[PDB]
Amino acid sequence: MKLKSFGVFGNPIKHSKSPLIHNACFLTFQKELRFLGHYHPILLPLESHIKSEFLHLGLSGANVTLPFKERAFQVCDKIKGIALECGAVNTLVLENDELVGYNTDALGFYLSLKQKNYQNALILGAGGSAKALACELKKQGLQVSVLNRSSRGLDFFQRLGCDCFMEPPKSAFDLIINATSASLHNELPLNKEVLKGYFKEGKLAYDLASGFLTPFLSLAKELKTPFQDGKDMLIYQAALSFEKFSASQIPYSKAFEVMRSVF
Ligand SMILES: O=C(O)C1=C[C@@H](O)[C@@H](O)[C@H](O)C1
Repeated sequence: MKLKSFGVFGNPIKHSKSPLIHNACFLTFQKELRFLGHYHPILLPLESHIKSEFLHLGLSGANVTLPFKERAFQVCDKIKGIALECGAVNTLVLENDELVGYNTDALGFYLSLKQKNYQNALILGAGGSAKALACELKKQGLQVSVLNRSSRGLDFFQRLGCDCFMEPPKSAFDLIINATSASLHNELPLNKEVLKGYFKEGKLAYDLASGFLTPFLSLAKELKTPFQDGKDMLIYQAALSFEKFSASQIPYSKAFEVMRSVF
């Protein structure tokens, strides 16, 4: 019984449903994998260092949550897969003593979306989530607009062909995505009257927070606009992460089955 250590770095961190669904899968596939994984939440001080901490804890793999996803992309030894276009890393694997960075948010988000027929999207936020979601939605051929408070990640989104606005675009969007940290603060990501304008005219309000009904989602619910929280995304990207942690031994669709059940 070789033991292998995993975790999720975040700040804040201990509401994470991730250790439960990953340890479920580490328990289930012990025999295929030929080790027992264990997965813990990890409070990472803002002023620490993801790579150094990873090496010091002896981890075989990690997930990375806000606000460290852009930092993870910068400090990895090597970036593979769609991560390269996301400028954000949410999955870390030790491969050949090199810290390798993946992004499973993009495809995780893709798989959570039950409908295809959205023309355009407004993304709120500019962290690693917004970055992966913009990259995924452009890929699908939506028009993507991005609105942050201030000047953050301008160049990244510009270079994808996103329209980066200063003020709220006066325009209808099918898909309104909250990828800010606002729900965490129990806050709306935008002035309320503005958001209501988007909601009266949009097709789906989408919040990355999972579990609790956020101010953003509850206002969409109040206006009767269809809404979706981050639960389905969370299960998909975890499954996809797990496929990485398994060094491609266990395909994400098998992980997803155990994970969705347990959740
Ligand atoms: O709440 C969590 O544990 C996570 C949320 C997302 O940011 C994911 O990208 C991350 O892998 C895990």
